[PDB]
Order: sequence, then C-alpha cells, then structure tokens
Amino acid sequence: GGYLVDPQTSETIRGVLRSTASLRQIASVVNVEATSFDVLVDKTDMGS
Amino acid sequence: GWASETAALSETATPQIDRITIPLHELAAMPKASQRLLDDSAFDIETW
Repeated sequence: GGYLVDPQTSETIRGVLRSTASLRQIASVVNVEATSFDVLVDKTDMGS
Repeated sequence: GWASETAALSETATPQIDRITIPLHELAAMPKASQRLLDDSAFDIETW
C-alpha cells in the first residue's frame, strides 16, 4: 500500500548562489593568442 | 642443346623457383606535446 505513492522530485537540481563580482568588470581584458602578454610602460618622464 | 640435325631432342632443364617473404614490420614513434604549446608557438608544431 506504499509502493503506490512515490514522491515528486524537482525539475532541476539547484545549487547555492555565489557572488559573481569578479573584478573582470572593471579591469581590462585583452584577447591574446600567445604564451603570454607584455605591456610597455613609462616609469619616468622627459625633461624640459 | 646445340641441337643437331637428326638427334631426337630430349628434355632440357627448367629453372627452379625460390620465394622470399618480406614480413613488412612497422616502426612507431610517439612524441608528446603540451596542448598549451600547440596554441602559443606560431611555428606549426603539428607538421614539424
């Protein structure tokens, strides 16, 4: 009399929601197809 | 034979046959390359 009443499962298995603030939103991403990426900066300025 | 004119030519030899088998082996090489290298290494490493 209990083999007749199987329960009902949810439609999708749900998970704990984790934050998605990544610092990728404010930083700059660059599409690079190579082993690495270099940047060229100026640690000093000119003279007048 | 150097057959004569009236000689009643008899049987002559026949070349015998030898069969030589060439087992046709195989020769295997298995180099391992990193997938990171094959994408970052502008020289075609596949064909190299």
